[PDB]
Order: sequence, then structure tokens, then C-alpha cells
Amino acid sequence: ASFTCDMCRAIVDNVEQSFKYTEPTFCPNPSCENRAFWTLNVTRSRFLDWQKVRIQENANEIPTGSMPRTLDVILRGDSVERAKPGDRCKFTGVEIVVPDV
Amino acid sequence: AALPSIQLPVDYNNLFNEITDFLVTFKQDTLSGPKYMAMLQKVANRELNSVIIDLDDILQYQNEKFLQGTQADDLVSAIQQNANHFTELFCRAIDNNMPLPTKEIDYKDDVLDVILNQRRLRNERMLSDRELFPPNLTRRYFLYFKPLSQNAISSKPLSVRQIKGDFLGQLITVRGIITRVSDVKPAVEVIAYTCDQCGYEVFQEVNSRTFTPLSECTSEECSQNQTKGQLFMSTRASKFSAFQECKIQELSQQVPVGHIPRSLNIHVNGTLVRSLSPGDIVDVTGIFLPAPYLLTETYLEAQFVRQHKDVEERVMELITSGDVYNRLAKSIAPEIYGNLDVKKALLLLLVGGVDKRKIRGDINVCLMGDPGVAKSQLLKAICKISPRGVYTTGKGSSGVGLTAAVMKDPVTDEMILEGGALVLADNGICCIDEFDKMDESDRTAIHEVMEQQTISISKAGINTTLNARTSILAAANPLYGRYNPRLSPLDNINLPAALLSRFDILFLMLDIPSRDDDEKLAEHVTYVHMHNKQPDLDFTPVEPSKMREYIAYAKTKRPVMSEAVNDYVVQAYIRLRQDSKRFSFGQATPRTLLGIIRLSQALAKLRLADMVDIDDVEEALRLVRVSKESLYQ
Amino acid sequence: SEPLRIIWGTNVSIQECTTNFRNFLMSFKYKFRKILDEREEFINNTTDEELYYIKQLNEMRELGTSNLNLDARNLLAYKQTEDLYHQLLNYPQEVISIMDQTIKDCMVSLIVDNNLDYDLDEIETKFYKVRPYNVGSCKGMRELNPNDIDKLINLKGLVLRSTPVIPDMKVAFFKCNVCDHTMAVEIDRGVIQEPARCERIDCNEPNSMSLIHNRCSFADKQVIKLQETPDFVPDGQTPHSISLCVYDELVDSCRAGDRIEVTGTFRSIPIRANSRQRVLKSLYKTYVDVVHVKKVDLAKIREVAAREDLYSLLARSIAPSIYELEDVKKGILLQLFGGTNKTFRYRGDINILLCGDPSTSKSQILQYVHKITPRGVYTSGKGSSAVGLTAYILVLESGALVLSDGGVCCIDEFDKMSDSTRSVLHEVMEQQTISIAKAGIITTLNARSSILASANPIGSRYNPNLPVTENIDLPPPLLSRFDLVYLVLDKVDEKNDRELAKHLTNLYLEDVLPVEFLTMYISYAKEHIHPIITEAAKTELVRAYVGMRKMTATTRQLESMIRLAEAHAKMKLKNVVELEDVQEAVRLIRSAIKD
DNA sequence: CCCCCCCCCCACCCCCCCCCCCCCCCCCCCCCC
DNA sequence: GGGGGGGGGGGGGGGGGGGGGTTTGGGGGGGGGG
Ligand SMILES: [Zn+2]
Ligand SMILES: [Zn+2]
Ligand SMILES: [Zn+2]
Repeated sequence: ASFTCDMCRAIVDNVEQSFKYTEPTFCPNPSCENRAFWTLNVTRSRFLDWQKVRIQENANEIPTGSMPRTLDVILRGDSVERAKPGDRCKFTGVEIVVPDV
Repeated sequence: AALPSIQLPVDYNNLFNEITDFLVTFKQDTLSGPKYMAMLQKVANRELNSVIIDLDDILQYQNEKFLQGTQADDLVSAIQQNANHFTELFCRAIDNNMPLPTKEIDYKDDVLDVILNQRRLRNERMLSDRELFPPNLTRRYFLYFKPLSQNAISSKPLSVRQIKGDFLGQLITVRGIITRVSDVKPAVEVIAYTCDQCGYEVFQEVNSRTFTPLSECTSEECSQNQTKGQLFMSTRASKFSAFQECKIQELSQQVPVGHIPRSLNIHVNGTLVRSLSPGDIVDVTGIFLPAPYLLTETYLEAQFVRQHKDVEERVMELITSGDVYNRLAKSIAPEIYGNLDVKKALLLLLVGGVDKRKIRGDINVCLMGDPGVAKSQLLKAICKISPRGVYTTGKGSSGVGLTAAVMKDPVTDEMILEGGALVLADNGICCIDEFDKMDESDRTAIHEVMEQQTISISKAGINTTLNARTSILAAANPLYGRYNPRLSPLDNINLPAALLSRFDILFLMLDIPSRDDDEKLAEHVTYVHMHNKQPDLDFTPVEPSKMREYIAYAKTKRPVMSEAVNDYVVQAYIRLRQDSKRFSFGQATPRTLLGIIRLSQALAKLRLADMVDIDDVEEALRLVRVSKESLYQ
Repeated sequence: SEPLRIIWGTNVSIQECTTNFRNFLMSFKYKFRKILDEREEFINNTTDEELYYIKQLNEMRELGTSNLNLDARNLLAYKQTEDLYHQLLNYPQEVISIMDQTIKDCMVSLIVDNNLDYDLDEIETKFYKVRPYNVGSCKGMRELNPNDIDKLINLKGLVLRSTPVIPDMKVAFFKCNVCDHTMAVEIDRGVIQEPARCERIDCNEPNSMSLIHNRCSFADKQVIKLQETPDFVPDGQTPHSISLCVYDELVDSCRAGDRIEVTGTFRSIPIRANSRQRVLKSLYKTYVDVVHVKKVDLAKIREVAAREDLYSLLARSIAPSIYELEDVKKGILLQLFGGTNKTFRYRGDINILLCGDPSTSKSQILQYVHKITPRGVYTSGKGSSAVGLTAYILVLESGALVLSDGGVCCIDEFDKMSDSTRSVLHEVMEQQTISIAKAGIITTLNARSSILASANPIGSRYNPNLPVTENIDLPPPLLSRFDLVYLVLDKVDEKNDRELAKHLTNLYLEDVLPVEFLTMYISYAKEHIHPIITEAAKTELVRAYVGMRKMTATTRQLESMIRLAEAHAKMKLKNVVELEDVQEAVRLIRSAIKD
């Protein structure tokens, strides 16, 4: 992300994002006083194509035909929109925690 | 926020002195140490925790003092007026006067003793110039006021809608039905916090439905050292009290015409918990109180409860009189005319056969044919006489039903699995009225009783079979209002013959118009209406509770097989097979043979024998023969 | 002159507690338990003189597994540890911490005493758990009260359902926004002990540390709703239920419908009035925090496999209480064996229909077979819906037949079942899967069940002057789905009726028969015996089908013969099909196909 | 066997928090002994 | 040459202000009657 300060038109850039939409804490300009008042420069900021897909336990593998277990999966970039509902897929990637943002 | 103040006609110093005077003086002297001090020695031994105060004791003490010419300031009125405060006064008096224990306790095993001893040691280390606790923490007992007898407002049982706002603070007594009961949960009397940075624990008492936890160590050990230590709650050291809530509703009869039935929350604490259950009709004494919601929420703090509702020698009183099977069968619904062979079979279903390993021991009977003839009353009477009985109908009992299921409590949001009537009848007997009308799930439920002695669940991820070992009594009243009294029952009844084949016996009975038998029945009915007593002479009708002695006693006289019965019952099956060499579905089968064996075993139980008798087989065959000849019509 | 480690609130020395437990964890002999309890007459040196928990620790080290299961009564047998049982029951968290650390310490002690080549680094890496159990009386769920609130308890109950696995942070990971230095913090009683300033003295910036969520380290937690059983309730009112927390590899140790014991510390916690506030509600939530769970060989198998009467021996064992009917019992025994499978469709199933009168014992045979099989189901066909039997509607849930995937499905009253439901069972018998397509739900739901139908002639009796098709009233090709079809009839005969009555009445006299060995033998056969077909079987298969085809038959009979011959070849652990297997499969079919 | 019914499922005060201001403490520098 | 006192910076505490906290219709599935 990239932001411009509300009281001086300096620009912060390459702000790494947590699971929350994250804004700068200090203004880079020592002549400026600001903490936490920003406008996002859309054209300078960088976005990724993103798509959540939910999976459930495979039909032949459920131990006795009971309710399957479920998991949330995140696709990004060129991997988005390759999967489909009802499709049976193999994934690779990282198991991760996600906080209640 | 400044407050005004007013003078009032009371003094809690004077009344505290009166309360401790009563406590250290009174006994029930009309019945000829003090009652209360002796009871507090029982508390000190940790043998008792429920401290009960009788308002009648307070009244007797007041009358004794007034008789001795000094005014007692009517403590009964004060406790009936502002009851909640006098719990605190009575408990303080007890804490100021309770004697030391007599029985040994292994005193160090209580954490409160160790922690308060350690605090005392630490305080002595300080006190060398180098309260100890909030009293509710140390107070182990629970104190309750018990109302005045008839001889005053606490004595009167109020219906719920008579509980008006002016009663708030008074020790009233309420009457109604409990419509709901909570599961028990603990509530904090005193929270104990450890302090991480000094080890000096600190305490917060809780006196509301909510509280906010402590953070910084307020103790002088930290505060004088200006050491801002952090506090952590300990469930080991915190005093919890048992809490439970129950919703009471006024009786359905008390509701004025058109009004909704009014209801109230009862809160109950300490040892008095789980004294109530749903469907109880009960009188409850308690303090009627507000709670934070100007409109207050309100509840009743329960204090005292009044529910509305040897043998092995005593059975000999009937045994010694003789012919007890015939007489006990004649004692089954004596207001119902005749049909003694049917009653004699219905008794054996309560007594039961043998189960062995499996071998299946329950005994079942179907009544069939024309409606009426006091049959539903007979099934209800069996449900009354028999222990572990339940009455149903093929479409009735339409709440939890005869057939089981997974369920929610949709008035709230939780889910639960609960049994139907066939599980309540487990280890007992189930009576199915309107048996002809039950549906496919009901029919498969009784199938599973007969075929597995269970009822099955296969829903919401739960597969389970619940236990349903039970005798069936059943009533297959026919289609189209009347049976055609020369045909097979399958031309008259809805049910499949497969189900009917599982019953040990079937009695088809027809409501024949026939002047002579009509007059015999009518003479019985009119005599019962005329005389109001002894539905027939020489029947010797035993009362229900007394015969339950013998039914329970007979049920446990399990028999052992005799070679005579082994041969005789093989012969009996072969004899009935000759009749089977064919004009109706009463054929001899292994299941009729098992029915004869179980009926015979129930007769062996009733004659209190170990060796089963060929007489038992022949009489079991006689009931089957009467059953088949009935079915043959 | 020294500090003392004390279990807080108790005056128990932790060092003495540790030694008192260590000296039992080693040097305990299982004979001491037989001195404590009943069955003291059955002390046996070669099973009781071992240093029993060192035997456990050595097997545990070879397997490299973290858990030591510990019956609590064993603590009372050993003299130095009797007090420690009471300390455990009253202060379980601290005593269990001591026992865990002592197990790890003893693993080190054993490898250094033996100066073994096993990795010290592995033992040091490994966490070790004690799982104490059999604490005492399984007091009722309804009976728990405030005195229990820190004690170890043990509850019997029914699992209603469970959560998915829930991540529980055990170590937080903090990275400096200024200098990128990283540090780790163990979570203390659910509180992150956040560093207020950066650790590095050359940076030491305040509030500069931030939590890197996915570099924190997490334990596993799961919550399960455990119900009071409907057996134990005062039956006029509802059963209770209690939440339990279960952790790490104890996650998913049980499932919905499991009746279990759980041993754990009883616990209570406050719950917030509003998550935006510290304010707590006065009455605490309660839960049990579990430390152990429990539900509710080949040498013997080889010895039986050599017997000559083994066909009849296994056949009698399925239902010795019922009349011997041994063609039915032999056919069912082949249904329990099953055939084999080939993935290129066909399945190694076997399917049977018990016809005959309603006045006969076939339902009881079905009941015993439903008990014998590992994963079967029982139901009946009258009024049985095509969707209720199979799968029903948001989510689709499996019905009785699908729940019997991989086991016998017993269905009584089968002759009364509607043609629609039979039309669903067509693709069970043909494909062993259900090809659903409804609003939102499309699926081929696999359900590999060996159906055992029980059926009747239409009306009260079988007509002996008619064939089985004309009697049963179900159409011939439906009967041709099944492998074997049988008549069991109530017809009067004083010889059979005497011997049956004797056979039945003998049950009350007496004080491979048992089902436990039968189901074990069938299971071991399924694990080990997968017969291939020899040419001596091929020749009779082709010939016998061509025979009954010009008796007038179909290849479904031939496929039935193949599956039965493979099932027959699972007897005597034979593992190869030959002529005799085909002959008996064909012969039993000749008893059936006569119609 | 076919069609209709009916059942299900779904759409003003008090606490936490943050910002601002003032005082106190601790270090550095200079002078005095 | 070391220790005290004066002066300036930096941090912590305390106070003050502010914001947040069930009926009606429709389709499809499932079961019952003509
Ligand atoms: Zn700026
Ligand atoms: Zn402290
Ligand atoms: Zn840093």
C-alpha cells in the first residue's frame, strides 16, 4: 500500500499489509506532526487477484459416510478461478492461522 | 452525589443483640443445650451445612420473653418485612458464636485453612513491627428461613399473580407448577486472586449478576512497596456456591377467564439446589426481590420447599392367605366385568419370564375386537398397577411421542437426544391404546422393541440405538366401528399379521348383543353404580400399593428348568401342532412355544418356585388355548 | 536455608512428590496391583514380576511415542506413592506437571544408564504426557457440584457432536518493526506477555515489537458436547450435557454417537457480559479438561484354519441358539466372507434374500448377523421410502443403506417394499453406489453393502404347490439380483418339530461357538485372504452356467457363482479358488435357481 | 400410478480508550573543596 | 580529582473528553389419496 498524509502531501509507500487494512503510524516528513490520518493513492498501491474457496472432506474418505469436515482455502494471482464447485482438487501451499480481524 | 436520609422505627444493633440472644438461648422446650448451638456444633463437625431457622422458633422465643415480661420487638415481623438483611445478621451472629469442632476433620486438607493460616503467619511477621478475610469466604454453611405454621403472611401460599410489587423484600410463600428447571452452575461468593509479584492473595466478594475483575494488587505488601503487581483469579481458592434457576407458573385452574398464566423466576442457592424438577406442583418460601433490568426484573430467592407429592415381611400377609394368583388377577381392575383369563395373562406380563445368555424375556398381549367394553380403562389400570409402566396411544402422547428422535429446545437454541415412551417403559411395560392407528415409524419402533429391545437413531451425524426392554400391552380396536363376528381379524383390523405374530397371546373379544350376557354385564355395572363398594364378593380386591409388594417380590423369584417341564412343553408344542395341521393365523410356532415358556416362567415366579412346574406349562397352554379359541372366532 | 517448591495452597513439597512418583515409575511390579485388588489368587510371575512401567517406557521409546497411560489405582499399591494418589485427585494440574516432567526425565535416565545410542536430542525435543485413568467412581454428570471444581473426575456419557480442531497459541512470536530482531514468548494462562520495548539494547525502542501471527507456535484444541445418557436419567425429565475440552493428539479420539468415558480435571471459567468489556457474569461456565478417553491374534486363527469340519463349525457359530438350518447359515457365512474386487463395475459383494413364511425364525437370524458384522445396519422394507432408505435432504444426509457401506444391510418385511425403493436398490446391486441428481445436489454416493433381505409370500402362508416367484410376488429379475434365495416354512412335522422344540428347550439347561471369535476370524480372513481363480474353477464356471442357461438363466448367475466361489475359497485360509469352491457355489445356486 | 398437498428453509449511562499536560527524576556539566 | 549542586530533557502518571453498546412468499422435496 501507498498513502499520502492529510496535512502535508508527502507519500508513504510499500506499506506491507497484515490481515487488516494497515495504515502508517508516523509521517516520514520531520517537519510534519501526523500520526494516523491518510488517503490511499490507488494508482501507486499494489493489489493481488484474490479468491477464497471452501473445501470439504472427500466423499470416499469420510470414515462412515457422516458429515464431512471443512476448510477455507485462499487462491491468489494466476491460480484464481481455476477451481470450480463440485470439483475434486489437490492443492499445495501453506497451512496458516487467520485472526479475527 | 449527595443523599438525603430519614429516621426509621428499627435498630439493627438492638436486633443483632436480640438475634444472638435467641441463638444462644432458645430450645423447643414445649417438647420436654440450645437447639441452634447444638446444630452449630454439627456445623462445626462439618456434618451439616443447611442451617434452617424456623419462624415458629422465633415466635416461641418472643412469646417466652413476653411471658417473662420483656418486649422482644417482634423479630418475626422484621424478618418477614426485610428478610434479606436478616440473613446477614443471622450469619454474623453465627460467625461470632459458633463452637469449635469435636469430630476430627484433617483440617489442613481444606485449601482455605492453609491459605488463611499462611495469611495469619504473614500478618504476624508484619505485626512484630519488622478482618483477616471477608467472612463469606470462611462461612461454609448455608442459612435459610423456614416459614410460620398455621396458627403470619409467610404462612399463606400465594398464587403467582397475587405477588405484587409491595411484597418486594418480604419472605413470602408461593404456590404453582414448575414449568422449567436450569442445570446447576457455580457462582462466585468470593473471588480469590493470586498476586504474581508478591504472593499475597486478595479477595473480591461478588453481590450482583455481574462484576469486573481486579487488575492491580491492592495489598499493603505491594502498595507500600509501590509495586504494581498483577492479579490472577484462582478457582481453587475462590469460594463458589451452587446456583440454579427455576420458572414457576400458576396452576392452570387458578388462571382467571381469558388471562395468560403468569410466571416467576425462582433462584435457589447452596445445598437447597436440585430440590425441584419440572412438572412438580410445590409451595416455596423465599424472599421476593428485584434485580437490575426504572422497571426492575424480579425473582424469588428460595428458602424452604414443600412438594405436594418391612415389605418382605408384609408380602407374607397375602401369601399365607392362599390362592394368590387367582385373587391378584381378580384384583386387576375389579370395576371391570369378567374376562378373568385375560386379567390372569395381563398379570404375567408384569411378572415376566427369563432372559439369559440372547434369550428374550418380555411377555406381550394384544386385545382385539369391538370398541368399548372398558378396555382403555383396563390399559390405564395396568399402567397404574404396574411398576415402571407407561400409557400411550397409537397417535396419542403426541409431544415427545412413543417414537424417539433428535430434538432442539426451540424456545432456546440448544440440541439434545431424548427417548420416547418405549424408552421410559424400558425394564417395564408399555400400553398402546388405539394400536390399530399407529404409523409406519411407530410400527417399526415396536418392531425394534420386539426384534432388538431398542429404538434407533440415524440423524444429524448421530447413529445410536437406545435401550427399550419392555412388555407390550396393546388394543387393536377394528376398522369401520364394528367387527364382523364370524370373519378372520385381518378382514377387520388394519395391522399386519407379521406384527401380531410377535405377541405372546392375542385375545379377540366381541361386543355381542345377547340378552343373557347383556344382563350379566348390566347387573355388574348397575351393581357397581348402586353399591359404591366391593365390585364383587369373594374377589378379595387387594389395593394397588399392597399388591405392588407381591408383584415386585414375585418378579425376582427367577426359576430353573425342570426335565419334567422340558418334556412336557415339547409335548405341548406337538399337541398344538396337530391343531395347526390345516383356519386362522393362530398357528403353533417357535414364538408361541416361547410365549408358553415365558408365561410358564411367570407362573413359576408367581408360585415362588425355583423348579418350573408342568402345571405352569399346562396353565400357560390353557391361556394360549383360550387365546387361540378367541382368535378362532 | 533454601527455598521450597510447594503446590500452592497445599503444603505439599513438590520435590518429595517428584521422588515419591519417580520411585513408582521405576521399580513398580504389576504383582503389587494384584496385592491391592481382587483376583489376588491369580498372581503369575512371568506377567507380574516385570518392572511394568519401565516395560512401558522402553516400548514407548522404541515406538517414540509421547503418551504413558496410567491406571490411577496402581499408585495406591506402591508404599511410597499412596499419598500421591490423593494429591493427584485433589491437585491434578501440578501433580500431572510433575508426572510429565518425571516421564521425560526417566527417558533420559534410561538412555544414559544404558549409555545407549538412541538420540538424546529426540528425547529432549519430545514432549511427554501422562494420561491417568480409572480414577474412581464414575459419578453422574447431574451430581457434579462446586467441591469438584479443581478435582480430577471421570464421566460416562454420549458424544452428541464436536467442533473442528481449534488452534491454541502456546508461544507468541514478536518481530521488531525498527531492527527486525525476533523473540519468543510462552503464553501464560491465556495472556500474551508482550515485550514493551525491543530486547536488543542497541535498539531498545518502545512499542516497536509486533506479533507475527503465522510464526507463532500453536497447540491443538477441540470442544465436544457430551450428553448424559438416556439410560441413567430420571426418565421424566431431560438428560444434561457438558462441554469438554480435548487437546493435542487426543483431538478426534471420538465421534458423534460414541459412548465413552472421559477422565479429566473439572474446570470453571467466567464469561464476559460484552466482549468490548472486562465485565464478567457472576455464574461461571463449567467444562471438563480431559487427560484420558476410552470407548463404551493370528496364532489362534491359524490353529482353527486346519480343521476339517470348519465349514460346519463356522456355520453353527453364527446362531447356535436358532435351529440349525445350515444351508442358510452356510450361505450367510459366504456372505460374511465376501469375494474379491477388480478396478479396471463389479464388486466382491454377496446378496441374499430369506423368503419363507412370516411364522419362522429368519428375523432372529438377521438380528444375530447384524450383531456379528462389523459395520452393518438393520431396518425393514414396509413403507420404506426410496430416499429414506438411501439419502435425504441445507445438506444431504445418508440413509440406512448408505450407512451400511462395507457391511451387511439387514432388511426385514422386504416383500412389502414399493417398486420405487427396489428401483433404487437396483443400482446398489448393480453398481453399489447411488447416482443422485436433485436441486443443488448431484453425487454418485458410494455404498458397498451386502444386503440380507428377509421376505415373505403374499398373504399368511407359502403355497407349496407353486414356485417361489409365484408365491413371493416380487418379479423374477429382482430375485435374480440376489445370489441365494431360501424357503423356511412352518409346515407341521412331528420329527422336525420335536427336534426343534428340544433344540430350543435345551437353551435353559446349560450354564467355534462364540461370536467374538467368529467375527475375529471373519475379520482376519478379510484382511489376509484374497483368492485368485485357478483353471479348474474356470472350467466348471463356464460349464455350469451353460448348463443352467439351457435347463433359462443369465450371466448374473455366473457372476454370483464367481463371487460365491471366491467367498468359499476364503475358508481354511485357502486363498486360491479351485473346482470344489465353484461346485459348492453352483450347487447352492442349484438349490435356489429351481424356483 | 399421478397429482396435489404440506412441510421445510430461507431472507442514557458506564467503560474503554486516547490524548494532553505537568511534574519529577536522572543525567551531565561546572564549580568548589 | 572527586562530589555536590544547577539546569535541562525525558518519561510517567493523572485527568478529561468521546464514542459505542417476525411475517409472507416462493420453490422443491417428500408423502398420501383417488
Ligand atoms: Zn505529514
Ligand atoms: Zn502483590
Ligand atoms: Zn529492535
